[PDB]
Order: sequence, then structure tokens, then C-alpha cells
Amino acid sequence: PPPVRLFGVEGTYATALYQAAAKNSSIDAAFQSLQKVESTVKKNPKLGHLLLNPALSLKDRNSVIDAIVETHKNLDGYVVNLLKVLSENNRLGCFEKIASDFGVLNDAHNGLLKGTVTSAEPLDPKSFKRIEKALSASKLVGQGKSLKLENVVKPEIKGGLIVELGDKTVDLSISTKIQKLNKVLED
Amino acid sequence: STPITGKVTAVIGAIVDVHFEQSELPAILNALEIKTPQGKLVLEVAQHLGENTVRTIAMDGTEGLVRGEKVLDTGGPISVPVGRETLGRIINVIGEPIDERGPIKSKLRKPIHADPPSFAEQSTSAEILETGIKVVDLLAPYARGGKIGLFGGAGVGKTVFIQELINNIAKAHGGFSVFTGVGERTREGNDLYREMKETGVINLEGESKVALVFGQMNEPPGARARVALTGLTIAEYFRDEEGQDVLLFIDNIFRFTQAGSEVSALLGRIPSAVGYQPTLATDMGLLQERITTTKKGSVTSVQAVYVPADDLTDPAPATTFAHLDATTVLSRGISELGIYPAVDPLDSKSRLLDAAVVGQEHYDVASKVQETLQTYKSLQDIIAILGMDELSEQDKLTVERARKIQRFLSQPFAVAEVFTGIPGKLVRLKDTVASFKAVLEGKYDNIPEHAFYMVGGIEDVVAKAEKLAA
Amino acid sequence: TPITGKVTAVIGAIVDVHFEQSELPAILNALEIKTPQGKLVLEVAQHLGENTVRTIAMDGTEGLVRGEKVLDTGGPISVPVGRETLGRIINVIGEPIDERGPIKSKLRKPIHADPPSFAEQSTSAEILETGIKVVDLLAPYARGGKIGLFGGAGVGKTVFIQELINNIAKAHGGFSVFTGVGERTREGNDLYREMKETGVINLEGESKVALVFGQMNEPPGARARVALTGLTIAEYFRDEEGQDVLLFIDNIFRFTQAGSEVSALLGRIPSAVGYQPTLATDMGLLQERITTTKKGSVTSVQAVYVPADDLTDPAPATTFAHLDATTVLSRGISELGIYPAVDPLDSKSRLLDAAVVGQEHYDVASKVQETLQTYKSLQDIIAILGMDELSEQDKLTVERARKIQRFLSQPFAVAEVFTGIPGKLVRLKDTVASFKAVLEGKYDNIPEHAFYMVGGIEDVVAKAEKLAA
Amino acid sequence: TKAQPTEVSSILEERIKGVSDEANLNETGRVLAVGDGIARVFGLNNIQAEELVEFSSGVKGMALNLEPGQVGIVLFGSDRLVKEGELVKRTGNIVDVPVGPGLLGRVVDALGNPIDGKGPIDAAGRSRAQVKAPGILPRRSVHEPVQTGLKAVDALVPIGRGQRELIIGDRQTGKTAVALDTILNQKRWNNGSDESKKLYCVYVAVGQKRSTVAQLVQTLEQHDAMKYSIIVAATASEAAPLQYLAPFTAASIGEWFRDNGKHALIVYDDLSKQAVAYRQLSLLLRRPPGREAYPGDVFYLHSRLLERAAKLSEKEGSGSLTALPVIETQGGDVSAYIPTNVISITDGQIFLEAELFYKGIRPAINVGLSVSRVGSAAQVKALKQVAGSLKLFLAQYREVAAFAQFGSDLDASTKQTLVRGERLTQLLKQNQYSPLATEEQVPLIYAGVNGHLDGIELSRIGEFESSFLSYLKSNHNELLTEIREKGELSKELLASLKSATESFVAT
Repeated sequence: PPPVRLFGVEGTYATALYQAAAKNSSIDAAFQSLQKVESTVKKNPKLGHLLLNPALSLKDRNSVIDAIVETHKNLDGYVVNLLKVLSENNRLGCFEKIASDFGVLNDAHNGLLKGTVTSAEPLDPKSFKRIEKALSASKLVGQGKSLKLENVVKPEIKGGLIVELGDKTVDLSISTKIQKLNKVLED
Repeated sequence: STPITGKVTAVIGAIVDVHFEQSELPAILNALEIKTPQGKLVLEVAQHLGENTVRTIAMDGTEGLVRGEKVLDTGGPISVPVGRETLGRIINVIGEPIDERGPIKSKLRKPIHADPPSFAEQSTSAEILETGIKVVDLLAPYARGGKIGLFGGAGVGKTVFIQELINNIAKAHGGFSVFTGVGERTREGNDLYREMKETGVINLEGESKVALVFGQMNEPPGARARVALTGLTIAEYFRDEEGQDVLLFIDNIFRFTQAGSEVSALLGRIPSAVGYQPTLATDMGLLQERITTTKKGSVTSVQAVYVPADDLTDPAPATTFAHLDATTVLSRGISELGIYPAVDPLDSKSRLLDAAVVGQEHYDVASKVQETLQTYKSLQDIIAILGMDELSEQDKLTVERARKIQRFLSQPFAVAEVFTGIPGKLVRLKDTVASFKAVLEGKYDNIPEHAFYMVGGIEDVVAKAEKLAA
Repeated sequence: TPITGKVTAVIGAIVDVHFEQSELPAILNALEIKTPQGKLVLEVAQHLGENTVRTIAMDGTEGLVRGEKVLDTGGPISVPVGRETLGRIINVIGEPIDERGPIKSKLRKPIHADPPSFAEQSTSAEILETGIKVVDLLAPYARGGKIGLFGGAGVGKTVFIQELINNIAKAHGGFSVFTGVGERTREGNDLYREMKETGVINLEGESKVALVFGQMNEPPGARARVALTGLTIAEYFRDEEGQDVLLFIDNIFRFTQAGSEVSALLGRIPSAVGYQPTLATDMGLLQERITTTKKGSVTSVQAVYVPADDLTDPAPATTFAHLDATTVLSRGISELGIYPAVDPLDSKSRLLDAAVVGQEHYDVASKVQETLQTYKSLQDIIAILGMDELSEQDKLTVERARKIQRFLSQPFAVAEVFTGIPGKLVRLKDTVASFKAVLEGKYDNIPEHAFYMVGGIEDVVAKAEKLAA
Repeated sequence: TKAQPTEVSSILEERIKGVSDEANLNETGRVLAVGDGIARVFGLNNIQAEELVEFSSGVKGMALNLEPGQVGIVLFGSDRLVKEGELVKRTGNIVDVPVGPGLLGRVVDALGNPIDGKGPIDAAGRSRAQVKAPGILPRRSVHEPVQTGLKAVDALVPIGRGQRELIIGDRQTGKTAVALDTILNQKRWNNGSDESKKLYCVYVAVGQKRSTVAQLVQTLEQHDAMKYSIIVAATASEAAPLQYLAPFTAASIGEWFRDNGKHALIVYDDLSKQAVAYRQLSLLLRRPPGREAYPGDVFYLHSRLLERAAKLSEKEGSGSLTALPVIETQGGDVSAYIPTNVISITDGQIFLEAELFYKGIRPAINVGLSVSRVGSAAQVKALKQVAGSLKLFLAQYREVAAFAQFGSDLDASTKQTLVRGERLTQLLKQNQYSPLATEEQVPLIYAGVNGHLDGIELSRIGEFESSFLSYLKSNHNELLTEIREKGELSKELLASLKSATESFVAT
């Protein structure tokens, strides 16, 4: 029952993983154990040149899976089925790409949104919370799916802000307006 | 080698892929053996595609093949039989009986594949060769240790000329010969076998002065290419390890081009430069070096070529034109005139020609013959509209000569009594050189043109003159 | 069964749906996209899998929101057929383009159908007359016969189909069907009016002429299945009822042409120099649904637009295979002011190649062909040097050929502005008598200009008399 | 990155937790795509090569390309009943045809089922759709004549049994007619004595609609050339796997007579449309092609097919299946790829010219672009002897006739040649669909070569022919009989022939 399936190649592998684990529960557990093992493998230096960059055979991949099931508690056997699908397809490099997308699908089914309030500088804790109150109030969320907005620093923007999520964006960046000011005053 | 387990993954025409296990993988140009109800199926490895997974070309047919069937490694390429017990006998691509006189008689075996002789080895010189035909001996620069090339169309009497050449060179030749037929018909197989039972070149008991490798055109395209290579390695054993002369003979080599072009597309490449193989340069080259006259021995090829639609500006015929030393071109027009062989001597070329190369007498005679015939070809258009009568008495004489010379290149052969009808006639290198000189000086420029119809030597023309008189 | 789904992709004009249900319909079924500007009727062509099909779109494809409801109606698009679809114009969806309210009908039949079998189809030839001499001589038309026109369009095409409608289809007692697949709508308007005036359409009621027009301003998929629509109507008259018919098409190239465009979009590789690899398959199926059955017998005339006037082009080439008579028509021949615009050294028929049209007739074509070929073969020597530099024998033949060459010029009865001149018409028997005489030199002695743009043998004489005063 | 559709994450995870390999992806596999009358299914990990897989839709399609991703199955049907999520069950049997003397006077499609309601095929064996060419040991030289209604073609171009000669040309140039002359003269041997003079002719029609072919067979039933022949069809409206399979299953029906020591002859019309079917077939299964978009292994198909007609040893009865390919060149395009391949295979040409059709030589006869690569001795020894200077007059004639059309003159002897070459040219003409036995093809060619057509004028060729055949019918009908049965002329026979020609040398 995909809550919002992704077409893109491996946004479909995320879709597949979700449905299977959603009808047998334990998705929040699965994803949590998965994120932990992915972080502890990459920061281990053996597979920091070999699962970070796939460069292993077919037979050498299966033996990687066997060392991996020590590393965490599997927690749901559909994520153990993902390890068999990727070892067979002869990469381990787009392993975390499926995981990241699966995570979004998982938090979306629960009813949680993750967005961004990109700025060139951080604002007041007041500023962030008002913007949240306004978005829930406004007729763009029914108040049915929960809210997360994440402030980030991007270097693109020169001042002002853009709130982004769901392909709804409210744009009051100055960066663009400055550029157009120059053009029109060199006309 | 020991047992190697591979499983078939895909049957796609000839193309068959395998899934070998890690740390026990074949290498490019091996021969794989598969137990099948089709005997032993052999796959020639031609690529690896990565991940312990190969891509092969078949060498035996792919009918009723079951995916997941176990695939062996011989440990190396197909090894055919080479010997001096391979004289007469008929041999296929995998070195497996098609003359059905039991397994093919060997002393040694070698793989189909081998290395082109090295430059240090080379002892290659060109020394006058002959076949017993007048147009060939005088007006074509054949040399021994050369690489003769019988360029021509389809059905211009290709089979006749080839029949006549083996008929002559082999019986006279102290050595043997090796005949390879690459992608030619089952009509042709019995006919080549049949013609040479009759002339006595093939004897079931003793040795033979010719060998046979008949590879046919219903055979899978990968297998089609290595009929040429199979035959080639026998020529090498003759040259090398016996230290005998042999004269290699191939039929048609266009079929060799064609065969690479097919398995090229399927391997995943594009056959570029008009639907012919890209890898033409390196495969052609392999063949050419391999046929040589070294300090070990002499192997001289006479190679059949088919030019599609008499087009010499298609890239496939043209590259080959450079690589065959002593080219000849056969045309349809000469056959219809009743002129035999189909050879036009105004189209034969060797890369370098002088008075030292072919010799002083030979040069001068062969140049004079060509200019009289070349002036006639030029004047033909002019004469069509203006008429002979607007040109000179002299012009008329260069024309009247070119015609008498022109029918002096007719020679019916004994194995073209099934084709033409007229008895056998042969003229040696000596007889042609001495006699053509007389004609140009004007001693026989009073004998009728039709008294040069169907003649051998000078003698026949006089005898045929008497026949028109009476 | 209604299958709710969403439109994932608007990949060109071959839109793709992804249903949110685990069911799927069979290929060649119908789907309706629920858009606030009407509907689109689309037909499934591929299953790609996971519940995402690719459907060919027969209705305009701008303004499609990705994420918009689709419904499964089930099965082919249904046209209207009967005695009440007579005089009507039909688009591709069963909809009229001349209005007057809807098409009145009894039966609505699927546009995707099976073609009648081998036991049920044999070719015939029973000899119709064309008032056009050049056809009679070189490639005589006949009932059951399969006729084909080639070379360019707008060179005189339209004039020629109308001449055929004028003589054979106003003396045909069955219905007659005009189907022009993606025809140029101006010409269409002209044809509708003139037919209704000359009485062969009357109101929406009973008729001896019915019409179907594709509009060529519609998307590629619609153009493809105009051809399919028009075949459904013909099937009904020929087959179910069992009444005799006729069929005229300008151009069927359009059908093939549409296919090559959609080929790229569907998932196929298009066959080289801009055609489809499913070229043979589609072409056979369309010409097998209208050819002579046993329930009826239908003479079909097909016109093929050639984008270079060369038949080496594969689309014209596989057409030429499915005909018994041909009358290749060429642009060069038009510009030379020869009307009829038909080649004389490129027209042939398989009833005239074995004397099934008679010995006197076969004999009359044979000589005519040989004279005319002498003229073209010695045409270089003819322009560069004159005729007193050639043999007298040669000069005579060439002289006769030129006179025969002019004689084939005749204006159509339907031309009055396409030739300038009001036409002249002759019979089959008249055409044969006339030529016969001409080969015997009876009227080779009076101007060439006396043979040009006149009818019968009598008319030639009469214009020579004009020319002497 | 992208991986094959069987390795896709939804299909693969369920298999691990239910069924995967063995009788579901091994004897069975589950369809996953379909369109263009072509499907591809996942599974079939064990399956024969060229095997027939019956879809659970009541469609059967053989598989020629196998992939561990999607096995590409060519349907013999429409896709409007074939679906995604159907199972396919293996027949376990490679595509096969009924062979018998109970395919005679019957029309059959490539699945050997009646398509004209003449009912059941009484079959004495079944045979294989793909069968390798005979070797070097089962082979015998060809020396057997074949009668054709066109005298110049039979005499110069030797029409044997166990040999392949290519009839090539454009449409409506009597491509069909050359073959039909052959068939028609075989009424006479069929009726007649000697088993080894008998052809059970097999007619193959590929990419030719239902309507055209059905008219044709009725024609052969008039002339009593259908009541022993076999008609194989693969119409255009029928699917491309079916158009491709028609020549290869027709082959088996001729191959059974060959086997038993009888003889047959196979017309392969249209070899060009098989090649078109093959192009569609390989490019929707994805095979990189060569030039013109026709695949790489198009030649391999064509070489194997043609080589199913060859002559055998006396162990297999002295039998031959004989082949005559038919190729529809675009425009006289003989430099195209598919014509260059066929050409290679075939050791003769039955060249037709378009210009000559128009000239009145219907059906068109061109023996100056005809070739014979092999020796000539598989025709009637007699027709060859009489027609012995026929080559030399027709080939010399072409040169003098070319020259004459530039307005340059020549001596009286060349105009004697030229004049004779015209008298001869008229002889050839005779309308399509007409027989002309060999027995009356030895007189006329004697008559032409000895200047007995040179006693008459250019249009009195037809009047001479009428009297000479009448004279031979009264006096020399024994002469006619010896020519057919024994086929060899002696001084005695040639002297009688001479009396006959002199008697009506004028008119």
C-alpha cells in the first residue's frame, strides 16, 4: 500500500521493501537497525574502500553478507532479502541509496513530513516555530500529517529564505532579486 | 585441465553465455566442451563480460540446448590434426570426421590458433611460378612464395578456374597441397572431391598431393571463420616440422569476411564501413603473415575472392586487393566470348613492376601486349560513333592485332569438357614467351581471328587455319 | 470492469497510465481519461508490467495533469454502422464532423476485428469500364480488382479519384464508401458539397455515397486508426449484409507514416531510414479486411503518396505486392501536362499479362509498349543528334510513338479547371478500336497536336480539320 | 544502477519467501511483458532450444532467444488475449509438422493444418522444422533434366534436380510465370512413366495475402498441376513468426519424397518477405542488425534453408529435393544485402529484365546476365546440342545491335549476324502460363541455328512455326518420341530434321 511510491530507479526498490515490511510490521525497527549498521560499516575501513566503492566479485559479496549479519540485529527478514537482491545484482554501492528512500517512505506512512527552511544564516528559535504554526494553519496541510522543517545553511542563497517541501515553496529569497536589479540597471 | 563447472545462461542464435565460478575461470580463445545429445558441443570463448560471466561463440550447432548444463574447459583452444596422414582426408572445423573413414589420422595435434612467423624468420623472395596457362604465365606476374588472388564475380566460371589450377599445379608439384573451402556448398564438396578422384590426386591407399578441409555454409558463423584457420595450421606443419613445400589454396575468402561480420554484430559491436567487420585489418593480417616462405619452408596461397557486384570500391574487397600480391581479375564478358580462362590481363597488378623484378624479356613482351589491347579498349567508344574509317590505317592495324592476340588467350581444359566441351590444352611458361614475341613482330598477323579460336600453342592456330581453309 | 488508475506519463502522444489496482485489461481495450475539457479515448498497446501500461492516444494530449483519474471502459472503440450512417461523415470516434445531430445507428461494432479467411476470399476480375482510355489500355479495371496509384499527391490525384466516382460509382447499385485517411480538409469540404448536389448524398437518410474523413491536424495515434474506422464500415456492408461495395482511399501512406512515428515512443526500435519494423504486418492486415470475400465482392482503389516518387521505398513496395493491377502515376508526367497522369511504361496487370482480357486486347497493348520503350531507350541519341542522322526505320517508329503519346491525353469530365478543358469520355470497346487503327498508321499523317486533349478517333480528325483552316 | 526485471526488488523478495526455482520458474515462468504480438516471460530456467511454449491464453509461441532476465517468446497470435500475470507451460516438444502423401491437393499453413476445409492430413511421419543440410557422403552429381516452357532457359541454364538457381527481378515481370511453366510441364511426367521423372511440387507463398494465393491454386487445378502438389501459405495478415516458419516447414514436406527415392521441387516465394519477418522478429527481441536494418544472422537462416534442397546417394533412393528461390529486388537492386547473400548460395541465375518485358518478351528472358557456375549436363542432352550456337548468336548479336544505334556503319558479315539475332529474338516470345514440352523445343532451336529462320522475314516467324510443327506431326512424330525418351541426336535423326526444315523454309 505505498503511501507515496517513487519512480526513478531504486525509488522503486524502496517501494518494494516498504510494502513487504509494512504488511509484516516492524519497519521502524528495521530502518533503525539498518541505519546503524550502514553507519558502522562505512566507518569501518575494510568496507570503506570496498562497500563504499563496490569492487568485489559475486562470491565475495555473499561472504560480505555473512560478515554483516553479526554486525546488527537483522530485525525483519525482508531487509535480509534486500542483502540477497543486491549481492546477486553485483553491487553493494547502491545499498544506502535504497535505505535512505525507504526511510522517507516509512516516516510518510506513519504521517510525518520532513522539509527545509533554507537560509544563508540561522534564525531565531521564535522564527522557526512561527513559520511552523503558519504552515499548519494555512490550507496546505490539513493537520493530518505531522510537521518537521529543518534549517540548513546553503551558499547559493545570499540572504532572505525559501521554505521548501512537497514541491510547495514559498520564495522571498533576495538572491534572485539582486541579480535582476543589476540586469535592469545595466539596461 | 581438471573439471570446470559453468552453467549456460542464454541461447541467442549461436551466442551462448556461461556463468563460471570464481577462481576457476577460462581465458579468451579457449575451447569449452559441453556434454549434449548433440555430441560434444564446443564453445570458443571470445569475451569475458565481467563478474565471472563470459560471452562465447558456438563451434557446433545449438539445437535442443538446455540452460544449466555443465560446461567443461579443455584448458585451451580446439586442436585439430595436422600430419602427413592428413593428405587426401576431409576434415571439419572441430577436427572431426566428415569423410567417415574413422578418426582423422594424426601424428601430432596443434591448436587452431597460432602465431604469425616473425621477421627474423622471414626468407621471402619471389621466383617465377607457372600454372601452364598462357594469359597467366606471361601477362600475370605470379611468383613463388607470392600470394596470388583470383578476384571475380559470382558464377563467371569461378569453380572452373580453380579446378584447372589444382589439376595442374598439384600433379606437377613435388610437394603437396592443402585445399580449404570456406562456406561453400555441398554441391561443391562432392564436385571437388569427384574431380580429384578422377585425376588421381587423391588415392585412398597411399598419400595424396592435396588435402581437403570442407567447411560448409549451413555451419554456425563462429565455426565458419575457423574453417580457414583449421586448414591454415596444416600448411604450417608442412612448412615447419616436415620442412616440405606445400601450396595452400582457399575458396572464397569473402565468406571469411562475411562470417566475422555476423558474429561481430551479435557480440555487441557494430559492423561499420558498409556492414562488414571492424576487425578486418587484424584478422586479414594474421592470415597473411601466417602464409609465408620462411627458412623453414614455402607455403604459397592461391586465394578465391568474390567481389559483390564487381564493386572494388566497397571496403571489403578493396583492403584485400592490397594484401594479395599477384592479383588477377575475372570478368563475365570474356566467358561469353568463349575465351578461357575468364582472366582480363588489363586488370592484373603487382605493387612493384620493372625489368629486373620479372626479367627483361618478360617485361618488354608483357608491356607490348597490354598497350595493343589497352589502345583497342580506348578506341572502342570512338569507333562506335565516328567509325574505324575516320581513324588511320595504323589505328586499324593496332585494332586488328589486339583482336588476334585477344583470342590467343583462349585455352579449353580437360575439366571444362563438362563445362565447354573442347579438348584439353596446356601451354608452359617457355612456349608462351617465345611465341607471343613472334606475333607482335607480325609473323602471325595474317592468320584469321577464328583460327585462334580454341587453341593451345602456336601449332594449333596453324592446324585450325587449315581447317577454315578446307 | 472499471479500473481506477492515474496517468503517470505524457511521453509524447503515447501517454502511459499506471493503475493503482492489481488488475489489468487485455491489449486493444479502451480507457477514458477524466479531464475537465472532455475525454480522451485511448487503446492499450503494451503491457510493460507492475500495472503500468502504455496506451496509444487518439485524442489531443495537451492539458493532461499527471496524477489524473483514468477509468477502464473495456474493449475496443465502437463506431456506428447501418443504413442510417449513410450520407454521414465520421471522424475516428464515431463522431460526425458535419454535425446535424449524431449518427443514427443500430449496431456499434468494435474497430478491432478479424479478417475473413482464405476459404472465404478469392480475387476476381469481371471488367468494369472506365471512361478514361489510358487505364483501359494499360491496366484495365475490373470487379474484384485491386487497383493502386502511386507517386506524388496534389499533382492530379484528387481529379482522377473523382473521375472514377463519376463513371463506376454512380452506376454502382450497391453502397459506396470513401475513406480518406487524414485527408486535407479543404478538398473534403469540396467533395461533400458536390456529391450532395449531384445527388448521391441526400440529407442524413438513404444514399448511394457515404463518407469517412480523417482530420490530419489530430495526433499520430488518431491518424493511424482512421484507417481502422473506415474498414469497419466497409466490413459491415460487404460481410454482414452481403451487398456489394466500392472503396477509394487518398492516401493510405498516411496510415503507414503514422505507424513510424509511434514506433519510437512504444518501446520499439524504428527500422532504418524512418519506418517501422512492424511494417509488413500492419500493411497486410488492413488490405485483407477489405479485399474480395464471398459474402460480397468490393473493388478497392488505393492511393499511395510517395515522398520521392520512388517505389524502392518500402512502404510503396509491400503495397505493390497486394494488388492485381497497378497504374503508377508520377509527378514528372503531370508537369509535362499529361493528364491522365499515369505512366505508360509503368502500368501492368495480371489479367493483361496472360490474355484473360482477350487476344485482340493483348495484342493492342503489346505493340504500344514496344514503340514507347524504343523511344525512351533511344532518347539520348534523339536530343543530342537529330532524326536524319538515324535510320529511317528508327525515325518512323519514334514518329508513331509520339503520336500515341499525345493520344493518351484526354480531359476528365470532372476537370474544367484542372486541364482547362471540359472532358471527353470513351468506352472500353471504343478505346481498343481507336488504338488498333493508329498502330496501322491510318491517322499517323495528321498533327500530333490533333491527338492531344481530345476523345475518340473521330474527335482527332475533327481537330485536324480545325488546324488546317 | 539498473538491473534486469527478474532481479527487481518486489518480484525477488516474495520468491525467497514462497516458491522460487523448480516447477514455477523452471518448467513454468510468469509473464511480465507483452506487446507487438511478442511477449517475454521470466523463468524457464530449463527449456529446450527452439522449443514451443504454450501460454495459458490458448496461444503458442516458440522461443528462439533465451535470457536469464526475460526469455523472449514470439507469439503466433495476437496480444489481445495474452496478458501479464499469465503462466506459460512448456510443450516440451520442438515445432514440428505432419509429412505424408496426404498433404496432396490440400492448402496448409505453417502448422500443417488445412486452411481450405479439405480436412484431416493423413501423415506417415513427422519431421523437424530446422534440419541440417546433407553431407559429402549422401551426395550425387546432378544430371537429371527438368522441363520448362521456355526453351532458351532450359538449354543454356541447366535446370536440374538437387540444385539451386535464383529467379530474380521486380514485381509483375513474371516472377511467378517462370516457375509456373516448370509446374505445368510436369503434368506430363506426373501422368507418365518413370518414378524418377516425377516432381510432387511444393509451392511456398510468404507475405502474399489470402486473396491472391487462393486465385492461383484454382489456376493450377485447371491445368491439372494441382492434385499431387502441396500448397504452403503464410499470408501477410498472419504474424511474423508464422511468415518466417513457412519455408522451413515446407522443406520437410519435400524432404520426405527425397528420402523415399522420389523427387520434388520447392518454390520459395517470397524469400525477401521472410527476411522482413526476421527483421521485426530480431529487433523486438533486440539483436543489433547489420545494414538495411536486416539482422546479422539473416544469411545464416537463408543458407541453411536453401541447403535442404540437394541430391542424395542411391541409399536414400537417388532422391532429390530441388529448390528454386524467388527474390523480389526493390528496383533491380542486386547490390542490396539480402540479394548479395542469396546470390552466393546459388550457382545459376535465371535473370529477368524489366525493359524486355515491355518489349513483348512476356515473360522476359535474359540469358546474357544468366550464369552457370557449374557444368551443364543436368538438362536434356539433345536440347543442349541444338541450342549449341544459340549462345554465340545471342551474345554476338548484343554487341552489333548496340553499335548500330550510334549511326556508325559496318560490313555485310556483321549485318548477317545482326539480322539473324533479330529472327531469333522473336522466337522466344510466348505468353505466360503456357506449356512447351522439350520434344518440340529440339526442332525449333535446330531450325534457328541452321538458318531456317533466316529464310523467313521478321514477322513470319510465327507462320513458319505453325507449318513445321504440323509437318513434324505427320512425318517425323517418331523423331519427336526419340528426342523426349532418349534425348540424343545422331546423323540419322539430324538428317530427318533437316528434311523437315527445308520443306517449309519459305512462309
